[PDB]
Amino acid sequence: MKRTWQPNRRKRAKTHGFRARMRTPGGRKVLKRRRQKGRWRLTPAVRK
Amino acid sequence: AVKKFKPYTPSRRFMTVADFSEITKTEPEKSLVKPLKKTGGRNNQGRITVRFRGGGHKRLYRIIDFKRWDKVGIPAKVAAIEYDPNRSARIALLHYVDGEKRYIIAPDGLQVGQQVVAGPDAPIQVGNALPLRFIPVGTVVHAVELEPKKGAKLARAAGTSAQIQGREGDYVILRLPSGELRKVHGECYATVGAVGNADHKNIVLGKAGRSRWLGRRPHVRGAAMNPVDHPHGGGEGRAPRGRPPASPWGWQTKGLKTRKRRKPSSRFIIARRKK
RNA sequence: GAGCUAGCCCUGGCCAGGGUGAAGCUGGGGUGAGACCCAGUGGAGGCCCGAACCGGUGGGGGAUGCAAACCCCUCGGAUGA
RNA sequence: GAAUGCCGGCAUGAGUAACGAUAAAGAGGGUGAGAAUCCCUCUCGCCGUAAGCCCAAGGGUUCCUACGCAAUGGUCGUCAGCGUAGGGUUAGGCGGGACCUAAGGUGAAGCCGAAAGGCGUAGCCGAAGGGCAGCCGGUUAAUAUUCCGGCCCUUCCCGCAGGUGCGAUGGGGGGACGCUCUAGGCUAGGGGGACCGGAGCCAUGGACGAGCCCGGCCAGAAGCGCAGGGUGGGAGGUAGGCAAAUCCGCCUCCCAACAAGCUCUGCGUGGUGGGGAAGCCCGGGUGACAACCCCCCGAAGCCAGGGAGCCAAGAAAAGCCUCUAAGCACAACCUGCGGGAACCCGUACCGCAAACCGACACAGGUGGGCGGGUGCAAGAGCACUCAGGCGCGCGGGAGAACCCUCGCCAAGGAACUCUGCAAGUUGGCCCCGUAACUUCGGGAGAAGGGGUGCUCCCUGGGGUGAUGAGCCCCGGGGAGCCGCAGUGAACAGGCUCUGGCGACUGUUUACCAAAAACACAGCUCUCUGCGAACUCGUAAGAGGAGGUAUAGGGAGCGACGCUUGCCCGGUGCCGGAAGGUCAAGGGGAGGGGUGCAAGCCCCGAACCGAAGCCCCGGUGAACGGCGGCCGUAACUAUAACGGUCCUAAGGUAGCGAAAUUCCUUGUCGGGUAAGUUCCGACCUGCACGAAAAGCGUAACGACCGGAGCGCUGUCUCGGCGAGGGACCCGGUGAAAUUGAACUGGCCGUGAAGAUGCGGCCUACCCGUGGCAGGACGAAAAGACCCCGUGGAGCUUUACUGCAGCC
RNA sequence: CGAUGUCGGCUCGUCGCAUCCUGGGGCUGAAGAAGGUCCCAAGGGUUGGGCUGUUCGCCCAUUAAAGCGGCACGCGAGCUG
RNA sequence: UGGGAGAGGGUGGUGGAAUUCCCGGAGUAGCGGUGAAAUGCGCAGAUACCGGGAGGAACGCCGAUGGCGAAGGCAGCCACCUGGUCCACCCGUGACGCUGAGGCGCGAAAGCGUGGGGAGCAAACCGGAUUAGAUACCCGGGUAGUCCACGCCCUAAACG
RNA sequence: CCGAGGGUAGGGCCCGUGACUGGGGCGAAGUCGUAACAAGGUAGCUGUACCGGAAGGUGCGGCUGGAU
Ligand SMILES: [Mg+2]
Ligand SMILES: [Mg+2]
Ligand SMILES: [Mg+2]
Ligand SMILES: [Mg+2]
Ligand SMILES: [Mg+2]
Ligand SMILES: [Mg+2]
Ligand SMILES: [Mg+2]
Ligand SMILES: [Mg+2]
Ligand SMILES: [Mg+2]
Ligand SMILES: [Mg+2]
Ligand SMILES: [Mg+2]
Ligand SMILES: [Mg+2]
Ligand SMILES: [Mg+2]
Ligand SMILES: [Mg+2]
Ligand SMILES: [Mg+2]
Ligand SMILES: [Mg+2]
Ligand SMILES: [Mg+2]
Ligand SMILES: [Mg+2]
Ligand SMILES: [Mg+2]
Ligand SMILES: [Mg+2]
Ligand SMILES: [Mg+2]
Ligand SMILES: [Mg+2]
Ligand SMILES: [Mg+2]
Ligand SMILES: [Mg+2]
Ligand SMILES: [Mg+2]
Ligand SMILES: [Mg+2]
Ligand SMILES: [Mg+2]
Ligand SMILES: [Mg+2]
Ligand SMILES: [Mg+2]
Ligand SMILES: [Mg+2]
Ligand SMILES: [Mg+2]
Ligand SMILES: [Mg+2]
Ligand SMILES: [Mg+2]
Ligand SMILES: [Mg+2]
Ligand SMILES: [Mg+2]
Ligand SMILES: [Mg+2]
Ligand SMILES: [Mg+2]
Ligand SMILES: [Mg+2]
Ligand SMILES: [Mg+2]
Ligand SMILES: [Mg+2]
Ligand SMILES: [Mg+2]
Ligand SMILES: [Mg+2]
Ligand SMILES: [Mg+2]
Ligand SMILES: [Mg+2]
Ligand SMILES: [Mg+2]
Ligand SMILES: [Mg+2]
Ligand SMILES: [Mg+2]
Ligand SMILES: [Mg+2]
Ligand SMILES: [Mg+2]
Ligand SMILES: [Mg+2]
Ligand SMILES: [Mg+2]
Ligand SMILES: [Mg+2]
Ligand SMILES: [Mg+2]
Ligand SMILES: [Mg+2]
Ligand SMILES: [Mg+2]
Ligand SMILES: [Mg+2]
Ligand SMILES: [Mg+2]
Ligand SMILES: [Mg+2]
Ligand SMILES: [Mg+2]
Ligand SMILES: [Mg+2]
Ligand SMILES: [Mg+2]
Ligand SMILES: [Mg+2]
Ligand SMILES: [Mg+2]
Ligand SMILES: [Mg+2]
Ligand SMILES: [Mg+2]
Ligand SMILES: [Mg+2]
Ligand SMILES: [Mg+2]
Ligand SMILES: [Mg+2]
Ligand SMILES: [Mg+2]
Ligand SMILES: [Mg+2]
Ligand SMILES: [Mg+2]
Ligand SMILES: [Mg+2]
Ligand SMILES: [Mg+2]
Ligand SMILES: [Mg+2]
Ligand SMILES: [Mg+2]
Ligand SMILES: [Mg+2]
Ligand SMILES: [Mg+2]
Ligand SMILES: [Mg+2]
Ligand SMILES: [Mg+2]
Ligand SMILES: [Mg+2]
Ligand SMILES: [Mg+2]
Ligand SMILES: [Mg+2]
Ligand SMILES: [Mg+2]
Ligand SMILES: [Mg+2]
Ligand SMILES: [Mg+2]
Ligand SMILES: [Mg+2]
Ligand SMILES: [Mg+2]
Ligand SMILES: [Mg+2]
Ligand SMILES: [Mg+2]
Ligand SMILES: [Mg+2]
Ligand SMILES: [Mg+2]
Ligand SMILES: [Mg+2]
Ligand SMILES: [Mg+2]
Ligand SMILES: [Mg+2]
Ligand SMILES: [Mg+2]
Ligand SMILES: [Mg+2]
Ligand SMILES: [Mg+2]
Ligand SMILES: [Mg+2]
Ligand SMILES: [Mg+2]
Ligand SMILES: [Mg+2]
Ligand SMILES: [Mg+2]
Ligand SMILES: [Mg+2]
Ligand SMILES: [Mg+2]
Ligand SMILES: [Mg+2]
Ligand SMILES: [Mg+2]
Ligand SMILES: [Mg+2]
Ligand SMILES: [Mg+2]
Ligand SMILES: [Mg+2]
Ligand SMILES: [Mg+2]
Ligand SMILES: [Mg+2]
Ligand SMILES: [Mg+2]
Ligand SMILES: [Mg+2]
Ligand SMILES: [Mg+2]
Ligand SMILES: [Mg+2]
Ligand SMILES: [Mg+2]
Ligand SMILES: [Mg+2]
Ligand SMILES: [Mg+2]
Ligand SMILES: [Mg+2]
Ligand SMILES: [Mg+2]
Ligand SMILES: [Mg+2]
Ligand SMILES: [Mg+2]
Ligand SMILES: [Mg+2]
Ligand SMILES: [Mg+2]
Ligand SMILES: [Mg+2]
Ligand SMILES: [Mg+2]
Ligand SMILES: [Mg+2]
Ligand SMILES: [Mg+2]
Ligand SMILES: [Mg+2]
Ligand SMILES: [Mg+2]
Ligand SMILES: [Mg+2]
Ligand SMILES: [Mg+2]
Ligand SMILES: [Mg+2]
Ligand SMILES: [Mg+2]
Ligand SMILES: [Mg+2]
Ligand SMILES: [Mg+2]
Ligand SMILES: [Mg+2]
Ligand SMILES: [Mg+2]
Ligand SMILES: [Mg+2]
Ligand SMILES: [Mg+2]
Ligand SMILES: [Mg+2]
Ligand SMILES: [Mg+2]
Ligand SMILES: [Mg+2]
Ligand SMILES: [Mg+2]
Ligand SMILES: [Mg+2]
Ligand SMILES: [Mg+2]
Ligand SMILES: [Mg+2]
Ligand SMILES: [Mg+2]
Ligand SMILES: [Mg+2]
Ligand SMILES: [Mg+2]
Ligand SMILES: [Mg+2]
Ligand SMILES: [Mg+2]
Ligand SMILES: [Mg+2]
Ligand SMILES: [Mg+2]
Ligand SMILES: [Mg+2]
Ligand SMILES: [Mg+2]
Ligand SMILES: [Mg+2]
Ligand SMILES: [Mg+2]
Ligand SMILES: [Mg+2]
Ligand SMILES: [Mg+2]
Ligand SMILES: [Mg+2]
Ligand SMILES: [Mg+2]
Ligand SMILES: [Mg+2]
Ligand SMILES: [Mg+2]
Ligand SMILES: [Mg+2]
Ligand SMILES: [Mg+2]
Ligand SMILES: [Mg+2]
Ligand SMILES: [Mg+2]
Ligand SMILES: [Mg+2]
Ligand SMILES: [Mg+2]
Ligand SMILES: [Mg+2]
Ligand SMILES: [Mg+2]
Ligand SMILES: [Mg+2]
Ligand SMILES: [Mg+2]
Ligand SMILES: [Mg+2]
Ligand SMILES: [Mg+2]
Ligand SMILES: [Mg+2]
Ligand SMILES: [Mg+2]
Ligand SMILES: [Mg+2]
Ligand SMILES: [Mg+2]
Ligand SMILES: [Mg+2]
Ligand SMILES: [Mg+2]
Ligand SMILES: [Mg+2]
Ligand SMILES: [Mg+2]
Ligand SMILES: [Mg+2]
Ligand SMILES: [Mg+2]
Ligand SMILES: [Mg+2]
Ligand SMILES: [Mg+2]
Ligand SMILES: [Mg+2]
Ligand SMILES: [Mg+2]
Ligand SMILES: [Mg+2]
Ligand SMILES: [Mg+2]
Ligand SMILES: [Mg+2]
Ligand SMILES: [Mg+2]
Ligand SMILES: [Mg+2]
Ligand SMILES: [Mg+2]
Ligand SMILES: [Mg+2]
Ligand SMILES: [Mg+2]
Ligand SMILES: [Mg+2]
Ligand SMILES: [Mg+2]
Ligand SMILES: [Mg+2]
Ligand SMILES: [Mg+2]
Ligand SMILES: [Mg+2]
Ligand SMILES: [Mg+2]
Ligand SMILES: [Mg+2]
Ligand SMILES: [Mg+2]
Ligand SMILES: [Mg+2]
Ligand SMILES: [Mg+2]
Ligand SMILES: [Mg+2]
Ligand SMILES: [Mg+2]
Ligand SMILES: [Mg+2]
Ligand SMILES: [Mg+2]
Ligand SMILES: [Mg+2]
Ligand SMILES: [Mg+2]
Ligand SMILES: [Mg+2]
Ligand SMILES: [Mg+2]
Ligand SMILES: [Mg+2]
Ligand SMILES: [Mg+2]
Ligand SMILES: [Mg+2]
Ligand SMILES: [Mg+2]
Ligand SMILES: [Mg+2]
Ligand SMILES: [Mg+2]
Ligand SMILES: [Mg+2]
Ligand SMILES: [Mg+2]
Ligand SMILES: [Mg+2]
Ligand SMILES: [Mg+2]
Ligand SMILES: [Mg+2]
Ligand SMILES: [Mg+2]
Ligand SMILES: [Mg+2]
Ligand SMILES: [Mg+2]
Ligand SMILES: [Mg+2]
Ligand SMILES: [Mg+2]
Ligand SMILES: [Mg+2]
Ligand SMILES: [Mg+2]
Ligand SMILES: [Mg+2]
Ligand SMILES: [Mg+2]
Ligand SMILES: [Mg+2]
Ligand SMILES: [Mg+2]
Ligand SMILES: [Mg+2]
Ligand SMILES: [Mg+2]
Ligand SMILES: [Mg+2]
Ligand SMILES: [Mg+2]
Ligand SMILES: [Mg+2]
Ligand SMILES: [Mg+2]
Ligand SMILES: [Mg+2]
Ligand SMILES: [Mg+2]
Ligand SMILES: [Mg+2]
Ligand SMILES: [Mg+2]
Ligand SMILES: [Mg+2]
Ligand SMILES: [Mg+2]
Ligand SMILES: [Mg+2]
Ligand SMILES: [Mg+2]
Ligand SMILES: [Mg+2]
Ligand SMILES: [Mg+2]
Ligand SMILES: [Mg+2]
Ligand SMILES: [Mg+2]
Ligand SMILES: [Mg+2]
Ligand SMILES: [Mg+2]
Ligand SMILES: [Mg+2]
Ligand SMILES: [Mg+2]
Ligand SMILES: [Mg+2]
Ligand SMILES: [Mg+2]
Ligand SMILES: [Mg+2]
Ligand SMILES: [Mg+2]
Ligand SMILES: [Mg+2]
Ligand SMILES: [Mg+2]
């Protein structure tokens, strides 16, 4: 049957991307937190 | 008059359609259409604020001239009567001797090739627009403004009209379609005659499919829901209303008047409606 | 978090073949004129039969599964909400 | 030492289940340490509207070659989508960008919000939509519309020649549009050829033949041809298209008008460049100077912005053309020609799947295009089969029970069972024929029955040609032949009578309910005069609606037919300038604290003082309600009739043991040999009833009843047979569960159901195939039930708040 | 209550005997034939259908007879539902 | 051919009186109703009076025992469209007639459907009376309907 | 080949009959009320509609076959 993950690069980058997070208060906090924890990738990798 | 079908489907047994007799031109003036933006009953938040909307036929919005005091004295020939999907009345296309082309709502009895004109000096004949002060008491008018130079607001739907009743100072007394008696400023423009396509109301949609074509999604009764949804929800089996019949939001829905009583227009409304 | 799902908005696409044969149209009859009737033409419809496609009625299988909803047979819709 | 404790390790179940579609395999030859599994050949089977090919997503080197086999691969492995390494993706024309806009997003101006932020016309971003210039072939191990070959084309810059009032982000035209049906002419694709090319063949009884087999095309500028698309021309007047305008719009006159002309596209042709089969031979060579022609079929594609019909009335913006404004008219633009210039990203490979989504090389899911041939009426159905791709990454035996999927069955024929559940029967086409009822459409494929292959002879009309032959299509009539049987295989309704509920087509509990539920046209009440009511938001702002009472909201009811009674005392809603009650506030009689004082401070009566409530009235398709007792008629029984208590008023029509009836299998009638169900009646309706509508109702229903006919392994009552398992051998090898175990019967006892205690009885040790009575067998800290001053959803005339409104 | 699956059927039995039948008896208001009633006796046997989920029960046609109970109201790691 | 009379029919317009409702004024203790009463309305200002407005229906006098039509039936007034009929002239046609089973059309009122409109009236319905009782006759209310258009219904003491 | 007829299926007409049900006639020795004939105590009758235990009533229009 049709499962939940249906990959879509434009959907990925435009929903979770760096420029989406930066545009909003909660989004910047996600980046502040992820930088404070030491995440190697602040944002999902999309082949773009 | 309305057109019936033979019962060659279950739904054709009752379906009725407009005869479209008065229509003379099947395509809209290219300069006067513009794209009508489907809302689906949703607002700038993207929330439904008017339920059960959307999914109807695509339309273009024919621009209508709801002022006409635009062009006083400049006559125009009635060039065509057309189907407007955005309203129940039909529209008539005017070729002004100006060269300018405009739609109005088509009055009952307007004939192609006839001339009409707007102004204080206009004749008292169907299709002509004047300030109400210069329309003989007793004649029936449509496309009435509510305040001077603000646009036509009253008596716009298929088959409707309003009747001048008397003059009291700067104001006239109109009987609105609803039976309401109201003062309107005399300098408000109107158009002698009633709105056409008076058979619009004798139409029988005939099937659920037809409502859908009009952008009307199905309506869900309160009694068919659950307590979280609606005052009339819940109950085991069917259930009577078991409270004063209420809206989805809980206000009473059989007789509760909802006009704001301190509204400034109350000074101008002589008598609340009939029927 | 609406890349699942629900509704809507925008823009594209898809629906083998077969059957029924509405209005209208022309001709003929009819009449004072008509209604109307007959034949032909026509090709309507949340029309009929049935693939794709969308479903999921009954039964059997599966039940540490091929599968955290699947398989077989049968069955519903298939120009339309 | 226990926490169904936590982490880790290792056991048991066990050489057990399983090894992932029942499309299928055999042999020979090679490689190698090793071969059912790798390569090669022959034979076999499977797919072929796909299980073949191309494209978009998504994946990200999985591509190619060499060298490998520890692990990964459900076995094996010499093989691989695995390990190591090297190589591989080439564009002005393909896709995206240096173009345009859609919803939407963002957002100068502007608006709003404690902050963060929310909106917002223009503009900008935003594509699979608009727009725009490349086709065939060859080449590599691996890319090709990209490299090469041939033939074409676009834009930009500069120059030349001719031409013109040139000039735009501004004005206009156009771009520019639906659904269904559809003409003419073409092409894709297909079939046939007695004709053209071709390596060969003659078997096994016949055939040297109009023999078999194979193939008989592709692209192409200008010109030409055929077919279509688009567009009228000139003059004058001109107040409109937020300036201007010669453009467009509008009015008038004149030729022209279903013509032509002009323009544009498709198809054909076309200089030229290509390709080119079987077979034989070791991807290539030959075939071959290959031939390259005629005929029929024919699109859903093309001409296209075609045509008609219909109502639900069917994007935008740029490119483009035209108009002008500043400006500039040595410029600028247009047209032809020539030379120069032409950037960035993608391109491998999988792509219905072993490379994507499903933890797996997972029977599931995944959007677009091509998808041949023959036959069956048609078709993308069905059977076979081409090109092409496969045999599904464990095998070999055996021939038990049992299981699964399948085949047949004597006599009977629903006797099975909760139910014909399941499975039979029926089954396409053509012809005859067809009932109650009906809303006149239907019911209807009603029911029922006849035909159906092949051969020969005669024969009617059409399509292409030409009018004919040929080919192709639709027929008709005779006479015959065979078999158990002619839609000879595959695909393809069992039917009828009668109730309930719902009018109907639709919708639903993704993953236990598809229904009588929801929806639905339609009916009624009700609110709302437009800055509408109503909804979302603190607000701004939105929706409603670029709508205006034939409209929009809310509610109930639910096609249609005939109808929809009585009660306004209570609640709700509406109407009511009187009266009663009524908060802050106003008012200040009176009283008080203090001061030596003038003064300051505090209390406070009458009276005035809103909505709301009380009060008066209306209102049922508003919430809702709709009785008891006694007595009376020439026999009994019953009570039309009177009496009386009560109520706001006492259930009308119609229906009734019903989806409602307790007593109940009520009684009676029907059907049956027999009927707690079913149908029809009756009425003491425990406990129908009129828009939570009442009573009906053609047609419709994978809804739920009852009956019959047909036919059946459902059954009497079972038998045999087939394949996949089960079993055995080789290979790999789990699981829940598990205090430890050296784990028998009875009758007793024991916390009341003992392998484990007593007494007696029985019993050599250990396995394998089987069956399920026990181990109060496993699974999940019972969902039931209660308990906890535990939680949560929901309701209201519970309490107390808040928003909202007054 | 860190679960002992609860009606009825089907299948498969086994047991008790307060015996339905068949065998042996005494008494009779036992003429015979046929019964009534009590005693012994559990070896075997104890039918097919209509109704209803039913157990039960009624009814149809038979029968020597159409017995009643226990086994977690026997039996869902055996099926049904 | 030339005249006449007429509520014959159709359509469109239009006048005044009265009723009821609403607004304004003025005024107060009742009004209304009956055989007599009561319900009802009225100090929340009724009735009676003056002014204004709205709306529907019906047309006083003329009106008669009258006129017209085949019947049903037709009544303010203006116009348009149209039917039948009488008269005088004795001009034209030359038995072209009378009747009429079927057919077709028309057809008061009530009733139906779809949509309007609704002042007065008024089935049903509610109340008050009267009465032995009073599902009536009388009284106060009141919904269909009465009116308009379109389509049906096709009846009658449709009678002379 | 035709063919008596037999068989399958589906229709039409008539007759008998049927739980139950509708009114009709007659009976008279009953119960209710008194609708009509007199102005019959509301003049009558009438088509139609709605309603009432019953005769009947009321509305609308019509007739006189109505007394004063
Ligand atoms: Mg997707
Ligand atoms: Mg992904
Ligand atoms: Mg993407
Ligand atoms: Mg994408
Ligand atoms: Mg996206
Ligand atoms: Mg982003
Ligand atoms: Mg990480
Ligand atoms: Mg790092
Ligand atoms: Mg992040
Ligand atoms: Mg019309
Ligand atoms: Mg119709
Ligand atoms: Mg029709
Ligand atoms: Mg019709
Ligand atoms: Mg129907
Ligand atoms: Mg219309
Ligand atoms: Mg029409
Ligand atoms: Mg029209
Ligand atoms: Mg435009
Ligand atoms: Mg618009
Ligand atoms: Mg809009
Ligand atoms: Mg927005
Ligand atoms: Mg938003
Ligand atoms: Mg929304
Ligand atoms: Mg809403
Ligand atoms: Mg909506
Ligand atoms: Mg309607
Ligand atoms: Mg629409
Ligand atoms: Mg609706
Ligand atoms: Mg609804
Ligand atoms: Mg519910
Ligand atoms: Mg919720
Ligand atoms: Mg709540
Ligand atoms: Mg609630
Ligand atoms: Mg409720
Ligand atoms: Mg309830
Ligand atoms: Mg409920
Ligand atoms: Mg319940
Ligand atoms: Mg209930
Ligand atoms: Mg419910
Ligand atoms: Mg309910
Ligand atoms: Mg319901
Ligand atoms: Mg309730
Ligand atoms: Mg209710
Ligand atoms: Mg209640
Ligand atoms: Mg106003
Ligand atoms: Mg689109
Ligand atoms: Mg289709
Ligand atoms: Mg036809
Ligand atoms: Mg036509
Ligand atoms: Mg449909
Ligand atoms: Mg259909
Ligand atoms: Mg169809
Ligand atoms: Mg169909
Ligand atoms: Mg299924
Ligand atoms: Mg089945
Ligand atoms: Mg089966
Ligand atoms: Mg099963
Ligand atoms: Mg499962
Ligand atoms: Mg299947
Ligand atoms: Mg099927
Ligand atoms: Mg199907
Ligand atoms: Mg179908
Ligand atoms: Mg179809
Ligand atoms: Mg369509
Ligand atoms: Mg659609
Ligand atoms: Mg311890
Ligand atoms: Mg444990
Ligand atoms: Mg454990
Ligand atoms: Mg542990
Ligand atoms: Mg642990
Ligand atoms: Mg074992
Ligand atoms: Mg199989
Ligand atoms: Mg090997
Ligand atoms: Mg090996
Ligand atoms: Mg090989
Ligand atoms: Mg095959
Ligand atoms: Mg991956
Ligand atoms: Mg590789
Ligand atoms: Mg290995
Ligand atoms: Mg190895
Ligand atoms: Mg491995
Ligand atoms: Mg595997
Ligand atoms: Mg090796
Ligand atoms: Mg591999
Ligand atoms: Mg290399
Ligand atoms: Mg190139
Ligand atoms: Mg550039
Ligand atoms: Mg694009
Ligand atoms: Mg391009
Ligand atoms: Mg080309
Ligand atoms: Mg490649
Ligand atoms: Mg390459
Ligand atoms: Mg110029
Ligand atoms: Mg321009
Ligand atoms: Mg447009
Ligand atoms: Mg488009
Ligand atoms: Mg071609
Ligand atoms: Mg062919
Ligand atoms: Mg070809
Ligand atoms: Mg041609
Ligand atoms: Mg000008
Ligand atoms: Mg070659
Ligand atoms: Mg050569
Ligand atoms: Mg040659
Ligand atoms: Mg097609
Ligand atoms: Mg067209
Ligand atoms: Mg329409
Ligand atoms: Mg259009
Ligand atoms: Mg736009
Ligand atoms: Mg200048
Ligand atoms: Mg030029
Ligand atoms: Mg650049
Ligand atoms: Mg690049
Ligand atoms: Mg490439
Ligand atoms: Mg698939
Ligand atoms: Mg595909
Ligand atoms: Mg692969
Ligand atoms: Mg999974
Ligand atoms: Mg595999
Ligand atoms: Mg797979
Ligand atoms: Mg092909
Ligand atoms: Mg076939
Ligand atoms: Mg076929
Ligand atoms: Mg098929
Ligand atoms: Mg083939
Ligand atoms: Mg295999
Ligand atoms: Mg064996
Ligand atoms: Mg048999
Ligand atoms: Mg049978
Ligand atoms: Mg039989
Ligand atoms: Mg049955
Ligand atoms: Mg019948
Ligand atoms: Mg019929
Ligand atoms: Mg039908
Ligand atoms: Mg048949
Ligand atoms: Mg039938
Ligand atoms: Mg043969
Ligand atoms: Mg098959
Ligand atoms: Mg078949
Ligand atoms: Mg079928
Ligand atoms: Mg069957
Ligand atoms: Mg039937
Ligand atoms: Mg029903
Ligand atoms: Mg239904
Ligand atoms: Mg339903
Ligand atoms: Mg119905
Ligand atoms: Mg319905
Ligand atoms: Mg339905
Ligand atoms: Mg459908
Ligand atoms: Mg569920
Ligand atoms: Mg479900
Ligand atoms: Mg779930
Ligand atoms: Mg669920
Ligand atoms: Mg299910
Ligand atoms: Mg379900
Ligand atoms: Mg269904
Ligand atoms: Mg539902
Ligand atoms: Mg429903
Ligand atoms: Mg209704
Ligand atoms: Mg706003
Ligand atoms: Mg708005
Ligand atoms: Mg708007
Ligand atoms: Mg609106
Ligand atoms: Mg409903
Ligand atoms: Mg009927
Ligand atoms: Mg009553
Ligand atoms: Mg009440
Ligand atoms: Mg009340
Ligand atoms: Mg209450
Ligand atoms: Mg009030
Ligand atoms: Mg007073
Ligand atoms: Mg004082
Ligand atoms: Mg003191
Ligand atoms: Mg009502
Ligand atoms: Mg109550
Ligand atoms: Mg109620
Ligand atoms: Mg009752
Ligand atoms: Mg009953
Ligand atoms: Mg019933
Ligand atoms: Mg009941
Ligand atoms: Mg009970
Ligand atoms: Mg009782
Ligand atoms: Mg009962
Ligand atoms: Mg019972
Ligand atoms: Mg019984
Ligand atoms: Mg009994
Ligand atoms: Mg039953
Ligand atoms: Mg039952
Ligand atoms: Mg009884
Ligand atoms: Mg309800
Ligand atoms: Mg109900
Ligand atoms: Mg259904
Ligand atoms: Mg159903
Ligand atoms: Mg069997
Ligand atoms: Mg066999
Ligand atoms: Mg076997
Ligand atoms: Mg086998
Ligand atoms: Mg076997
Ligand atoms: Mg052995
Ligand atoms: Mg031990
Ligand atoms: Mg024990
Ligand atoms: Mg024991
Ligand atoms: Mg022991
Ligand atoms: Mg022990
Ligand atoms: Mg001891
Ligand atoms: Mg012991
Ligand atoms: Mg023993
Ligand atoms: Mg066991
Ligand atoms: Mg056990
Ligand atoms: Mg044990
Ligand atoms: Mg146990
Ligand atoms: Mg057990
Ligand atoms: Mg639990
Ligand atoms: Mg716990
Ligand atoms: Mg517990
Ligand atoms: Mg518990
Ligand atoms: Mg308890
Ligand atoms: Mg407590
Ligand atoms: Mg406690
Ligand atoms: Mg608590
Ligand atoms: Mg709580
Ligand atoms: Mg409110
Ligand atoms: Mg327990
Ligand atoms: Mg446990
Ligand atoms: Mg347990
Ligand atoms: Mg004996
Ligand atoms: Mg004897
Ligand atoms: Mg004895
Ligand atoms: Mg015995
Ligand atoms: Mg024994
Ligand atoms: Mg029983
Ligand atoms: Mg019983
Ligand atoms: Mg016997
Ligand atoms: Mg017990
Ligand atoms: Mg027992
Ligand atoms: Mg018991
Ligand atoms: Mg038991
Ligand atoms: Mg049991
Ligand atoms: Mg079980
Ligand atoms: Mg059981
Ligand atoms: Mg067990
Ligand atoms: Mg067991
Ligand atoms: Mg069962
Ligand atoms: Mg059950
Ligand atoms: Mg008079
Ligand atoms: Mg007279
Ligand atoms: Mg003469
Ligand atoms: Mg009449
Ligand atoms: Mg009448
Ligand atoms: Mg009516
Ligand atoms: Mg009224
Ligand atoms: Mg009395
Ligand atoms: Mg009525
Ligand atoms: Mg009515
Ligand atoms: Mg009437
Ligand atoms: Mg008379
Ligand atoms: Mg015979
Ligand atoms: Mg009398
Ligand atoms: Mg009298
Ligand atoms: Mg009388
Ligand atoms: Mg009655
Ligand atoms: Mg009575
Ligand atoms: Mg009465
Ligand atoms: Mg008369
Ligand atoms: Mg008399």
